[PDB]
Amino acid sequence: AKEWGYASHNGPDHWHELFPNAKGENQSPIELHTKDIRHDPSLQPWSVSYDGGSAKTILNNGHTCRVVFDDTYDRSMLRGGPLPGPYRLRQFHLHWGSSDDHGSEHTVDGVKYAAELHLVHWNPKYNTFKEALKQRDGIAVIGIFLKIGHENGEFQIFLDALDKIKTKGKEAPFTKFDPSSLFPASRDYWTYQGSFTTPPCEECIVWLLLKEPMTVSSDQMAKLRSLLSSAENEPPVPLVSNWRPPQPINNRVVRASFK
Ligand SMILES: [Zn+2]
Repeated sequence: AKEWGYASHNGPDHWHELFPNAKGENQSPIELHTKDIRHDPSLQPWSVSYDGGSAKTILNNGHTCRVVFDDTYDRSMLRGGPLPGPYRLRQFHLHWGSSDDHGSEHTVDGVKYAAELHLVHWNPKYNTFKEALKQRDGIAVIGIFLKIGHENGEFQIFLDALDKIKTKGKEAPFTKFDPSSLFPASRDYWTYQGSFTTPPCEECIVWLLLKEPMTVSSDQMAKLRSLLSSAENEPPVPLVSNWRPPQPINNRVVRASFK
């Protein structure tokens, strides 16, 4: 089906075989280089108005842990930034690596973080999420890096639910959670246009990658990387990494919202 993964056999180098978008010219993630980035004084701040009550479920689909929100109407919204209008929060998920010294998808001046949080939104202008996938700005993602430090209390609440989704196919209720609670102090961001870092890798994403990383504990990162990609009874298989290697920037330009 959508069969894919991050192993050498089913991994990123092979995704284009079944998912031809993977080989596109506007793929993500990318390496950011500050020598190649300027402050764009025209970039506006962004804001969110999330309803914690819009949270619905948490699930393990075999290649990440995802929280899903009610996006049947304009409930939890993201606005401003380089966006043409308000976008609906649909879900958030994470990428991680096998140890703390890597795991992020994007990198900044060569630096890699322990993980990357992606909050996925879409533009109601396009009617549905599925149709939004066919527009270069259909989806808007808030990318947040995760760095090692002190335990994050807000992140802990999320981690406390992982026990319910240890294996692939597991899905459990997850309500009353405002993921804005995870955001760092600064709303400073970089932006550029790219794709999903997972198949089918549609080129429909406006990236709002935050300058400041959220901090979590090494211990929390261990919990995050304790999930399995196998189902309740099978041969336990660890899901220890799910980050995609950097793709060609081509002629795209990343912009900074901050001086
Ligand atoms: Zn992602």
